[PDB]
Amino acid sequence: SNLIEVFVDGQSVMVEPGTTVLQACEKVGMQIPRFCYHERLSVAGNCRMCLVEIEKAPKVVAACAMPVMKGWNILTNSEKSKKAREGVMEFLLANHPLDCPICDQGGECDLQDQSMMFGSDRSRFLEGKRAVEDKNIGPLVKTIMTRCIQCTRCIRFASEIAGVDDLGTTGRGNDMQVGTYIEKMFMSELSGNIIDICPVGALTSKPYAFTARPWETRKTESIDVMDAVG
Amino acid sequence: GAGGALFVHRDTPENNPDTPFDFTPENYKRIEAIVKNYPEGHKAAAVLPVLDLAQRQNGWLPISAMNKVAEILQVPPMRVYEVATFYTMYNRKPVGKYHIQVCTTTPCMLRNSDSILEAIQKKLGIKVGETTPDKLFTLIEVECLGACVNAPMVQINDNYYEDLTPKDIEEIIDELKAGKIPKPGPRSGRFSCEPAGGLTSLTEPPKGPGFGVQAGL
Amino acid sequence: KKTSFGSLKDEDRIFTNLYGRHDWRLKGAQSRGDWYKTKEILLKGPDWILGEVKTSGLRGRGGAGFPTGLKWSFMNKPSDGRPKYLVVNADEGEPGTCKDREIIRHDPHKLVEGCLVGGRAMGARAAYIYIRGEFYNEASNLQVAIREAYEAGLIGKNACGSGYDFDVFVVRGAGAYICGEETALIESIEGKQGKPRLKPPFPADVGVFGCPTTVANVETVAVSPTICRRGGAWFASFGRERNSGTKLFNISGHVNHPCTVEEEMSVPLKELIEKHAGGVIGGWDNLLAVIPGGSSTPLIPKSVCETVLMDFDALVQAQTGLGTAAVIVMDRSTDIVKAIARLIEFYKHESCGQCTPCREGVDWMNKVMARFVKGDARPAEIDSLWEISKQIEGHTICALGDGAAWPVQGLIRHFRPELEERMQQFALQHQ
Amino acid sequence: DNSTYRNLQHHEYSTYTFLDLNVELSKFRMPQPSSGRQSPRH
Amino acid sequence: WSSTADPLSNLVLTFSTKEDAVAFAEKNGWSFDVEERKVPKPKSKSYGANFSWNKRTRVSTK
Amino acid sequence: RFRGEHALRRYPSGEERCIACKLCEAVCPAQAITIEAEPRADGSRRTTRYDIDMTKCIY
Ligand SMILES: Cc1cc2nc3c(=O)[nH]c(=O)nc-3n(C[C@H](O)[C@H](O)[C@H](O)COP(=O)(O)O)c2cc1C
Ligand code: SF4
Ligand code: SF4
Ligand code: SF4
Ligand code: SF4
Ligand code: FES
Ligand code: FES
Ligand SMILES: [Mg+2]
Repeated sequence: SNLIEVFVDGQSVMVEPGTTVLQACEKVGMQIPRFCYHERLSVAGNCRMCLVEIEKAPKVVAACAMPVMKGWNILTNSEKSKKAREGVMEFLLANHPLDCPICDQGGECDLQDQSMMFGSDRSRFLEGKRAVEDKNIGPLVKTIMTRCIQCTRCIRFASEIAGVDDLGTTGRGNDMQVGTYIEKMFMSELSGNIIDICPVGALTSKPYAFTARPWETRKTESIDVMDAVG
Repeated sequence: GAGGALFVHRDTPENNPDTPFDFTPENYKRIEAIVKNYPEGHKAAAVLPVLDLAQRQNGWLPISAMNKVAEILQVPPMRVYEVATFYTMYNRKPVGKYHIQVCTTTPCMLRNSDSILEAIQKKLGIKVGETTPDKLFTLIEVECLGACVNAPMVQINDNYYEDLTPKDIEEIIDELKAGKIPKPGPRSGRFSCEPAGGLTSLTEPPKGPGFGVQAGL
Repeated sequence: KKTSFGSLKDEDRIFTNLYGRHDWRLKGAQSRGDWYKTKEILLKGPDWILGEVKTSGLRGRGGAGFPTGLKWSFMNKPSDGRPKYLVVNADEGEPGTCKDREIIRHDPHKLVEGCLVGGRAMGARAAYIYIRGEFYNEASNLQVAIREAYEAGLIGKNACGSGYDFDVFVVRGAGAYICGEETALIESIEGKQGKPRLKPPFPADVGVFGCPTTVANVETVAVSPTICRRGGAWFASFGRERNSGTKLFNISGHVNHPCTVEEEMSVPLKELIEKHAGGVIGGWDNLLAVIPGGSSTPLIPKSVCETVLMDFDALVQAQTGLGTAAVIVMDRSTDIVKAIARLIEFYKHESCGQCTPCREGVDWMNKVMARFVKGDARPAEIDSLWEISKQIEGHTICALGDGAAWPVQGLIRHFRPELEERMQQFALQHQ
Repeated sequence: DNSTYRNLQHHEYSTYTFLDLNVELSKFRMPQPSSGRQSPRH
Repeated sequence: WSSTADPLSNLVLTFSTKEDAVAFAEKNGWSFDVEERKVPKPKSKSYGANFSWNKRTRVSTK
Repeated sequence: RFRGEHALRRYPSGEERCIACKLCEAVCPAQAITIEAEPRADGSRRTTRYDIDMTKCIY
């Protein structure tokens, strides 16, 4: 058909036109690190965690947003892409708070897991961290914006999936904040899912607060019966 | 340095959603023209101008003004909130009728722009970001203003006062206090960022139309 | 064949009304040769105009330096169904730069004519001018020039006896340096906050309102009609190969006569300062450092600026780049670390902050420079700072991160001994 | 000639001059193109 | 504390393929229920769809 | 360094240091620690149950 042949670490794969680098890497069998990309949301290209090296290309590209073209060789484990991941995680963790023991997302945090796998193990940040005031968007979602990494994933989910446009970004630069800018409650029948999409503990479940840790829990796959959707 | 301006809004008797704000009919005509500029179906592209107009009618931007602009343009109010909190020329707090802005970036800082700021400090008796008790002047330190070559310079309500000295800014402040409007532009007998005594370019009378048109045209 | 540049005759310049000594309205523009035989140029077709621009060797004056003929040719694709727009970048945010403001306040009709000619070559339906919000009086002057053109029939209904319809719109920003970036500028025009968007898609395919678009500097579009009228070869005579043309220079800082001046491209920096600027304060030996192209370009010391040319390639050879041709000079009686720290603070204030590298790393670099200014750090940190810059550079969405990383890199590379001495002094005095 | 400054006029600009001129120009301009719908939210 | 009575509460076995697991279950004499693997279907992602001229994929902010 | 009987400490103000992070429960080789937590009256992250089986502990 109209499939184009690309290479991931020298292994050929046939992909449709318009496919991104991240999706081709998925097809070969690799998961590119990500913080702002969600397959169910629109592409943002903010966190810059998915930076990967194309062979014979002097600049790293964003895998989640860069469509792939015929003949590229994607070098996911090259020293350039590894250094890019380490630098991006260093920048992400520079202003993050030391709240892991008191965070509800201890053993199920993408920031922690991707720092363990794709980041360094020590800091060279000798400054004072920032702190922002917590918002209050209702009794269902507990808000601690000091843990926010500004991936703008909740904003996209609210605007597109939930059709509710009260979330947004106020400010410019390092003191840019996510919220409503007013005392407003983010109320919708799909409001709890911002807890799931948020990779960090900035948004958590208030009724679940402090109750358990992920490794303790046993998971049973079952069916909802609150309505006829099942 | 840290900004200090909050990016969250708390209801105030002065700044609450019930605060009366509306556009005068002339501002309605201006809004109509502004929307007429942009293609059909993309009225949101008029958020920045119309909001500015609201400020020019009120002097600052309460939450009521943001809500009114959002209602007029049929856009979610949060979008107007982001636009207002992103751009620095939007005043989300009341300011004095004369808004003094001093440029202290490296090209201005090199030509002793701190002296002019300190002269303003002494003449007004207020700190860098405060407001005079009579609500006449508001001092703010800003970034580059596009007049680097003719530094140091200040901006007071859409006017540029350039090539300043402490004496010059003292005179401008006292003249603004008196009531009359000072003449904008560089001081020290200079017009339009020309060399002070060089005049190394643009000395001959300019040539007329079609001086060097090539053949075939 | 020519080896020495820097003697540009008065009659051979472009912006003859740079200093505002003549009338800036339609009558003055007619007296100076503007709006002359514009109808013939419009009728000669877009292909001829693009060919003239390509043979002219013009490069973008916004700072990127990309050849404008190639960009406009990329814009020259056939129709799609959507309208096509031309955007002129009059944001003028980068510190040390004052030329776009002058050419828009004192000679706007060249800008209007260039907008019309560029739109004709580009197939553009209309032109949007994104002027800096702080520029109010000159925005009004440009609006008056546009009204005079509209009344005379120079733009709008057939714009000439040519049959081509073109509109020119003026849009004012609101205090945001990042809005000068082409994608951020498009975002701001579209009524959103000025955050640059990723590429692809490029503006030539998806731009303003989702329509094909190309963003150009004021100087580029302003010189395009004169290039077309006098021919590409005449412009290509000046400067070196791949560096042809005349350039507007702003000279600021520690000079006797800071000024703006149009000069041949590859003029040596020293004679440029000594001729038009009146020389460094206290003589040439007093010079300490110079930033040749605005805050984004790295600084260079006296030793290399003694015998350096002023164009894209020769400045890249000096590891700096021409940028926007904004010369900022500093003599030996100043704190260079303080100046670079101020520039980094400006970049910290003016980053939109949507991508993690620029936001976080630029705040980090601002803090590290603030600590360096008083010497509170230790030398082992200097290399660390270098590493931090290399993490910002090339990993961000737009070039603001690059433009914030480069000044730190230049300062470190050329005055590491100054930082080390300051650290030693602080350590000794505080014990 | 070049000795005299010919740009003393920007001394007499009001706070509504830009918008007034936009209103004046509004009726010299051609109809805008359309995307077929009132907004992306429609 | 939480007390239990069956021995097989914490017993979870890992298998490479479905057929291997089913063979193990049949060999050990256990009645089994199998449900098929769920894979996320591929999706057409495009950044340029955000800035749409006439479609509804036009994002309000970013 | 000698390690004998266990104890739960508190801050000089007199308010207990334990924040119910459950790391001690997860690291315990003998599974001798049982923890249950909930938000307090002031919203503090505190344990409502913290048991150590000293017949299971290996010290
Ligand atoms: C942070 C930033 C600010 C910029 N500001 C301006 C500006 O004020 N004026 C300008 O012409 N270009 C500016 N640029 C460069 C633009 O990308 C450039 O104008 C655009 O590519 C078109 O320029 P050209 O006419 O040289 O092709 C800026 C770039 C960045 C990254
Ligand atoms: S969000 Fe993740 S990394 Fe941040 S404090 Fe919570 S658990 Fe730790
Ligand atoms: S709150 Fe969570 S999902 Fe929303 S922007 Fe911050 S980190 Fe992303
Ligand atoms: S580099 Fe800075 S200004 Fe540019 S998009 Fe990223 S955060 Fe914004
Ligand atoms: S739960 Fe255990 S590890 Fe966590 S604070 Fe309490 S005693 Fe310490
Ligand atoms: S996942 Fe691609 S930049 Fe965030
Ligand atoms: S540095 Fe002062 S106007 Fe730019
Ligand atoms: Mg979460």
